[PDB]
Amino acid sequence: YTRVVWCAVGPEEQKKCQQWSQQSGQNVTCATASTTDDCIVLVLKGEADALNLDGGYIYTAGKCGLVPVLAENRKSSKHSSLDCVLRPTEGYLAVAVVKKANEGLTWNSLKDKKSCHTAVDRTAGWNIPMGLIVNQTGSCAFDEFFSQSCAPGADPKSRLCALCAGDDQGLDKCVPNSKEKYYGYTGAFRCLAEDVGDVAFVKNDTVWENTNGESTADWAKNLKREDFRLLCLDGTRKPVTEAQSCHLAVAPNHAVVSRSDRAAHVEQVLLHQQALFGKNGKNCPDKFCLFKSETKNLLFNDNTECLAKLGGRPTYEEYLGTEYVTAIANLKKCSLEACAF
Ligand SMILES: *[C@@H]1O[C@H](CO)[C@@H](O[C@@H]2O[C@H](CO)[C@@H](O[C@H]3O[C@H](CO)[C@@H](O[C@@H]4O[C@H](CO)[C@@H](O[C@H]5O[C@H](CO)[C@@H](O[C@@H]6O[C@H](CO)[C@@H](O)[C@H](O)[C@@H]6O)[C@H](O)[C@@H]5O)[C@H](O)[C@@H]4O)[C@H](O)[C@@H]3O)[C@H](O)[C@H]2NC(C)=O)[C@H](O)[C@H]1NC(C)=O
Ligand SMILES: *[C@@H]1O[C@H](CO)[C@@H](O[C@@H]2O[C@H](CO)[C@@H](O[C@@H]3O[C@H](CO[C@@H]4O[C@H](CO)[C@@H](O)[C@H](O)[C@@H]4O)[C@@H](O[C@H]4O[C@H](CO)[C@@H](O)[C@H](O)[C@@H]4O)[C@H](O)[C@@H]3O)[C@H](O)[C@H]2NC(C)=O)[C@H](O)[C@H]1NC(C)=O
Ligand SMILES: *[C@@H]1O[C@H](CO)[C@@H](O[C@@H]2O[C@H](CO)[C@@H](O)[C@H](O)[C@H]2NC(C)=O)[C@H](O)[C@H]1NC(C)=O
Ligand SMILES: O[C@@H]1[C@@H](O)[C@@H](O)CO[C@H]1O
Ligand SMILES: [Fe+3]
Ligand SMILES: [Zn+2]
Ligand SMILES: [Zn+2]
Repeated sequence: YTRVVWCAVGPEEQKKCQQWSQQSGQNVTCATASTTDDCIVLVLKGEADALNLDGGYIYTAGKCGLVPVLAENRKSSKHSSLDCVLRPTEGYLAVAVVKKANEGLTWNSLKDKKSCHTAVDRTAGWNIPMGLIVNQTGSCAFDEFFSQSCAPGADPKSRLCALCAGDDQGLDKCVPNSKEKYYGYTGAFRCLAEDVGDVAFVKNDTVWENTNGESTADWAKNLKREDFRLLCLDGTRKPVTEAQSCHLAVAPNHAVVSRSDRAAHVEQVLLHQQALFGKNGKNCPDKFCLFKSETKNLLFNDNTECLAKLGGRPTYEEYLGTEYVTAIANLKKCSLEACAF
């Protein structure tokens, strides 16, 4: 009843969900699916209540009647007078990142190069960069733009999956969950850091969080920001310190979605769950932290200060905004109004 079922994507999010479930005394329970779309279907059927989603999937879920409930808010210099839960969200910066040693690679010579995307259908990893490449290219042939990529969620036998590595045994190649070595903000950057790809479409925070000793993970231990460059749309290249003036787009924060008939209930539970296990919660550093998972962004991004109320009670188009929504529309013409499932 006042029990919420969360949908975890893949086995590592299951493992974090089961922990959260245990420490909450069954106030949150867990459902598991191999992909985000399956978790969305699980929520449509009423077999799960909520999951946190990237803007790209919020567009999918929203066509199917699902609604945003609460948004991730990270810590910010401006707007300091308001508390985190009531503070508006600033959204994040979609950037294209390259190795500095790879001289003369600019936005204008990205053709025939190797790319790393977070996952098909995500905002910074797919919709923004491919939306732009399609428009500039006046072609829908976005599968022939890069010579080879890792784009979790594309056909495993296509060039869009050629660069993906699967799990520790080489199984699940290209699956859009964390079992894939290069899934997600972190996998995509690792894909660039280890020189699999020439460019990685992630967000601004990903570079800061995985360089200059912020990670301690074996692949990122020795990464230095100076060794990276952002690609801007004017053909230029800039230090990772200038993301404010060299980004592809500002993306709407990931948000928790539920069925609208469940949203009031999912919201109450969550505000109390984060009072217990959020950034300053009664039981976080000591027993369990919702917003931690050693740089793996499981269920929530590791940099979430808190989950924020929305205000304006926005629909999914108001939440994502008219700019982003016409971009996904025009890109989706390539691949007719209805739920996908
Ligand atoms: C790309 O992503 C990266 C990574 O996410 C992001 O970098 C992070 O940004 C955070 C801030 O936005 C970083 O700061 C946090 O961590 C520092 C650790 O050093 C902490 O130290 C202080 O914290 C206090 C309390 O919040 C700050 O006090 C605030 O109040 C003062 C009042 O005077 C304000 O100061 C003013 O601010 C403006 C605007 O910047 C400035 O121009 C004025 O000159 C004036 O000084 C301001 O409100 C203060 O925040 C204090 O200032 C210190 O920061 C904090 O806890 C702080 O929150 C975080 O460390 C970064 N991550 C990493 C790993 O480096 C980039 O911002 C992002 N870039 C873009 C373009 O998006
Ligand atoms: C790839 O290419 C496609 C195709 O061009 C791009 O899609 C276009 O994006 C345009 C920009 O978002 C979009 O333009 C239209 O802009 C008008 C005006 O925008 C205004 O902003 C004002 C702020 O000062 C605000 O006050 C206004 O209210 C308004 O939002 C929008 O409104 C018009 O449409 C009405 C419909 O009847 C009309 O009556 C009114 O007079 C306005 O003309 C409109 O919503 C729209 O955003 C344009 O529509 C898109 N074009 C097509 C063919 O669909 C993608 O963005 C590119 N992709 C990427 C990733 O960049
Ligand atoms: C599980 O949920 C219950 C219900 O919200 C929580 O216990 C409630 O605590 C509040 C006051 O803190 C009471 O007003 C409710 O009556 C209690 N509910 C009932 C009927 O038991 C409990 O705190 C939650 N447990 C955890 C760890 O999150
Ligand atoms: O992605 C949009 C964009 O307007 C951003 O600046 C804030 O979040 C959303 O509204
Ligand atoms: Fe995202
Ligand atoms: Zn901008
Ligand atoms: Zn509205």
